[PDB]
Amino acid sequence: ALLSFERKYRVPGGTLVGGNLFDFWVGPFYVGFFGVATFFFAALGIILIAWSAVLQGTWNPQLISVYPPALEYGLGGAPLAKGGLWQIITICATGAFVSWALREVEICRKLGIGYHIPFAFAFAILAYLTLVLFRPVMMGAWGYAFPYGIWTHLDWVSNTGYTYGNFHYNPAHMIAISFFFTNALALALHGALVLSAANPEKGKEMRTPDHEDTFFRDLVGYSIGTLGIHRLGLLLSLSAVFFSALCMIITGTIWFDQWVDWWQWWVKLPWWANIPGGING
Amino acid sequence: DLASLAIYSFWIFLAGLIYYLQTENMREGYPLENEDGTPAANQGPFPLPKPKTFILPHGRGTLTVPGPESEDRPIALARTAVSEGFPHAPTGDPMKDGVGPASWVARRDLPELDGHGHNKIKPMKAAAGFHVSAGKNPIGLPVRGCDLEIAGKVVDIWVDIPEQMARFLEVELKDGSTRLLPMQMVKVQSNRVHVNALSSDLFAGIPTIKSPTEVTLLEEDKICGYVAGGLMYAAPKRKS
Amino acid sequence: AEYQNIFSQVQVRGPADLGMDEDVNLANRSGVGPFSTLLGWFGNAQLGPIYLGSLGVLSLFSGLMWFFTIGIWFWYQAGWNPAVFLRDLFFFSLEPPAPEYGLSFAAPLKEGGLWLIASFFMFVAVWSWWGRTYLRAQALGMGKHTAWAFLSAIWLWMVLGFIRPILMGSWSEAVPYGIFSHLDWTNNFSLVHGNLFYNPFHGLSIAFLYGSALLFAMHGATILAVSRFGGERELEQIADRGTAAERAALFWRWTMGFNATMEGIHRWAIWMAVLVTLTGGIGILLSGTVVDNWYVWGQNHG
Ligand code: BCL
Ligand code: BCL
Ligand code: BCL
Ligand code: BCL
Ligand SMILES: CC[C@H]1c2cc3[nH]c4c(c3C)C(=O)[C@H](C(=O)OC)c4c3nc(cc4[nH]c(cc(n2)[C@@H]1C)c(C(C)=O)c4C)[C@@H](C)[C@@H]3CCC(=O)OC/C=C(\C)CCC[C@H](C)CCC[C@H](C)CCCC(C)C
Ligand SMILES: CC[C@H]1c2cc3[nH]c4c(c3C)C(=O)[C@H](C(=O)OC)c4c3nc(cc4[nH]c(cc(n2)[C@@H]1C)c(C(C)=O)c4C)[C@@H](C)[C@@H]3CCC(=O)OC/C=C(\C)CCC[C@H](C)CCC[C@H](C)CCCC(C)C
Ligand SMILES: COC(C)(C)C/C=C/C(C)=C/C=C/C(C)=C/C=C/C(C)=C\C=C\C=C(C)\C=C\C=C(/C)CC/C=C(\C)CCC=C(C)C
Ligand SMILES: [Fe+3]
Repeated sequence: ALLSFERKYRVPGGTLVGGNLFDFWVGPFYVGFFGVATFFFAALGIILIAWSAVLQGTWNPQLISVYPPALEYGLGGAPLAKGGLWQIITICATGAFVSWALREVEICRKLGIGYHIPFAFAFAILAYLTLVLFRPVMMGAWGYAFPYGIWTHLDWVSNTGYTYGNFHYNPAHMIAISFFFTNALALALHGALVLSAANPEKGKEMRTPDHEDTFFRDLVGYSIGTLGIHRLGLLLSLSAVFFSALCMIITGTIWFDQWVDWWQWWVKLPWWANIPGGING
Repeated sequence: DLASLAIYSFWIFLAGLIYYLQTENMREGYPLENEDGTPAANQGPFPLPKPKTFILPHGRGTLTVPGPESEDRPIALARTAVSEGFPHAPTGDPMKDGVGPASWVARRDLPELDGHGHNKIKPMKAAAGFHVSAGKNPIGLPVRGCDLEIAGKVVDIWVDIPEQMARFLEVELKDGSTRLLPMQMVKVQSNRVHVNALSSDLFAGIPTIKSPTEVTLLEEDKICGYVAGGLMYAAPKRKS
Repeated sequence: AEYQNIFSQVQVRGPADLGMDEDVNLANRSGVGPFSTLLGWFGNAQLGPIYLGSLGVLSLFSGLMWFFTIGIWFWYQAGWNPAVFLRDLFFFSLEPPAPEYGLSFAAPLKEGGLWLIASFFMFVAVWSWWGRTYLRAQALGMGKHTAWAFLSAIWLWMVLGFIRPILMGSWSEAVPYGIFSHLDWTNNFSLVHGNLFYNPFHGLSIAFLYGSALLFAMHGATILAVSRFGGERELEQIADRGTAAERAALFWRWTMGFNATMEGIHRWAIWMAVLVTLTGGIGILLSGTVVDNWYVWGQNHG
């Protein structure tokens, strides 16, 4: 159950709550107060979904789905069978998500490392809270949130999107996609670079970071560097999710008309606003 | 039909890919062991991968993983329970003994060479051409500890020549001796360099290096390990 | 507060680095460029030198020709009137030939002929550039990982404006050259095949697009967290494991009871990413050629 070099790291301490009450492991898993906290929220949350399953009349992952309250209930609670379950489950989900983060913080203090990991995660939890909490609360209705269902949730994207025409025009959506694409380009390269150095042509000796910098300089003229690319990767990702939450928080709140229309400000600018020719007039 | 074929092929493929990726990630740390260090009964579904051999450059030899795993150093720890799963306590000074957040690994006692076979890290005074180009220059500034006490002075910046990056700060202690501090564990301020992980009385405790113009992999590990553990172990003295 | 290592506290500079030589023909490298102190806060500050060489020049020229061809056309549409050009910049577009001309180069300039030229130039620009990344590796004696991974991205690109178009019977199927213009093609392509959310490969693609953001977020943060033990020095941590590699592993072992090695994570990384375009290429290749409506196909699967 232990990696050859692990015992020296399993010292007591680092916990945020409850001293050494839960300071111990289960196989490879570290526990702690938050280990228990999540098990709870998750166990309970699964149960609620199973229950929501019987009411629907199906035990098929492909069809099960827990819909939120209808726009009629606004922001108040709703009956279990009519949006209440989704509400309770959402609390349990949020509960499981915050706990997992906080649990990592403890794992961090025991190993004496940075907190970059749980911090990056908090960015995802934020995207989720934007969709099920902040946006809905600002639009006065849990009904605008998305449903917990494999396909039913893809339906929500399709509709929510097309409600504003081709979502492709949401400017923040564009920036967001850009970062996502870039991130993958970056990950591709980073992974391929380290591997081509650690695994050089047959028989040759292991290359060095010098060869790595050389390679990219030769190729594109610049090399971000071994520390830079890791700063870059963290940044591209978090930026991508940040802009995702932003393209959505503004949609349905400060802008509810067709997104494609929004671009008229640019074209309507006085200077060229009436000039003949082009694609506009 | 095609699509339906294309898709099953993919799933089968993707499973072998995972399999492969999993065993590749088992070249270090395996096989597993019990808390007493004997081979653990269950090792999981995935088997060990066949050995591979790296040809370290500069005549440095070879490396073959997976291979015999050994801490090659003593571990001052004692069990705190009659069963598996519990913390193992430090039977001495965790900082001094190198356990927990202050652990270090027994890496080669040589320095990392750059592409040409030269030392990768050198004090800046020996780095011809190197100079501080941006930001505040730490050389000359006093060093404060988590207890708001001055512990020494920065007398140089050790730099990474090929990556051209500041890596360690050389600090002079009360007895005119120096120690190395991780660039990552310090806060360079207007008129001082603040070190949170350690209290003034712990600086002399930082491991020292044999030669004054180079650090070996082993030495960096003990140095960084020691400093990082101060976060947990210095805490009593750390204030603010 | 403690230092995070996102930006450097102190920049240190030395003589410009000309770089390893191996079999590289030094005759083709340029001179070192300046030093961005700006870039220096994030990563390296040195610029250049860049290696040009035969194939490099072919690409660069070929590539500007593509970019120029398109831009000329835009100026047509802009009526040479600059203000117009600037105004309707996201709107202009060079569409491929009409269905009529099918797969022929016959079509006139103002009817896909010009599109045809541009594509040809872009086709050269890319493939030559691919060979360039393969060659630059060989000179330094490194593996050809970058070349293969790049092929993955090429696969999708190839399927989009070449392969599918042929299999379909016309250049008409290809993607136009325009900002807003190519967005539409995408939205449309979906509608016509029964909403891509039903295409299994499209959904698989997305799984990896997200996983890339997931893994790189994880990996980057991990490395920064253990950089106080000099973890960004990955290659050396491979040849001689240190605490940086052990704590890094144990963090995830204790979090998800599963973990990787300093070299292994890059295999995870390169595959996660590469699979995005690999699966998307297939998904798109089977649309309009084998499967006509993903909703329907989803209903039977036959
Ligand atoms: C995959 C499905 C669709 C598709 C769907 C989308 C969607 C959806 C979006 C884009 C967007 C973009 N797409 Mg696309 N796109 C496709 C295929 C292409 C083809 C080629 C296939 O072979 C290319 C080059 C592009 C290129 C582009 C970029 C112009 C732009 C994204 C930036 C980015 O992340 O770059 C990664 C690349 C780099 C970092 C390096 C190269 C630099 C690029 C070329 C810079 C473009 C700058 C832009 C024109 C400048 C705006 C600034 C002005 C001052 C206003 N697409 C296919 C057909 N594309 C986004 C956008 O903002 O559109 C308007 C967007 O939302
Ligand atoms: C037809 C529909 C519209 C459209 C409508 C929408 C809509 C509507 C939305 C998006 C959103 C997004 N769209 Mg879109 N989009 C379209 C076309 C595109 C195209 C393209 C090439 O055409 C692209 C690249 C994108 C890209 C994107 C992403 C930038 C963004 C989603 C990522 C995200 O938010 O992650 C964020 C990550 C999360 C939310 C995940 C959170 C995970 C949590 C914290 C943890 C869960 C743990 C789990 C339960 C644990 C399981 C444990 C088990 C042990 C395994 N869209 C079309 C035009 N798009 C979304 C967005 O911006 O959201 C904020 C959004 O709402
Ligand atoms: C971001 C904008 C939209 C959205 C748009 C899309 C689109 C578009 C697609 C998906 C797809 C998926 N989405 Mg989604 N999705 C959203 C929000 C969520 C949330 C959440 C807690 O908010 C979750 C858990 C999911 C989960 C999922 C997966 C089931 C599936 C993608 C695989 C993947 O690689 O993911 C990235 C994560 C990893 C690689 C890590 C591994 C995580 C595993 C896969 C999680 C499985 C969760 C399981 C099904 C739910 C378990 C709950 C039980 C109680 C334990 N989505 C928001 C609202 N999603 C794809 C699909 O195939 O759909 C049918 C797809 O095409
Ligand atoms: C309304 C329209 C449809 C839709 C229609 C499509 C269509 C159509 C396609 C995708 C594709 C993709 N979609 Mg979609 N998609 C929708 C909604 C979504 C949602 C969402 C949350 O709603 C998500 C996450 C996605 C996600 C995705 C991606 C997984 C995938 C593209 C990967 C990529 O990196 O391409 C970008 C990568 C490339 C284009 C690679 C090639 C690049 C070449 C080699 C480089 C050229 C460089 C140029 C010459 C630059 C020179 C250098 C200069 C300096 C600039 N879609 C909606 C429902 N989607 C693509 C796919 O693969 O589908 C299966 C695709 O064709
Ligand atoms: C914000 C930047 C990016 C990012 C980062 C990120 N994700 C992370 C981390 C980080 C840094 C972790 O440390 C953590 C981890 O440990 O990963 C291995 C994690 C993680 N990212 C995950 C998923 C995930 N991340 C995503 C995205 C992203 N993660 C971004 C791209 C997505 C997408 C794109 O959709 C998903 C699905 C988890 C696998 C894992 C965190 C695991 C966790 O929190 O576990 C404990 C909780 C449970 C077991 C909870 C069940 C809770 C509910 C009560 C039941 C189900 C309710 C739910 C609403 C149902 C949804 C059904 C769907 C069909 C809609
Ligand atoms: C897993 C697949 C992912 C991926 C991978 C990937 N991309 C790659 C690689 C890989 C592995 C490379 O090795 C290659 C590379 O070289 O990377 C640095 C590349 C690359 N991916 C690129 C783009 C790219 N990748 C994308 C996506 C992706 N790439 C996926 C996410 C996208 C999207 C999302 O649309 C784009 C635009 C290219 C930048 C680059 C290959 C460059 C190329 O083929 O160039 C030919 C040269 C030209 C067209 C030159 C002219 C360019 C402009 C038209 C004019 C302005 C610039 C010019 C330099 C000015 C000159 C001025 C003069 C005065 C000198
Ligand atoms: C100030 O103005 C100047 C003069 C400097 C120039 C201005 C130029 C401008 C402003 C250019 C703007 C261009 C833009 C925005 C271009 C955008 C392109 C986009 C968004 C997408 C492209 C999608 C294209 C892909 C899918 C294309 C794939 C093409 C192929 C796979 C190759 C096709 C091959 C063909 C037709 C065969 C060629 C022939 C033979 C015999 C093999
Ligand atoms: Fe890395």
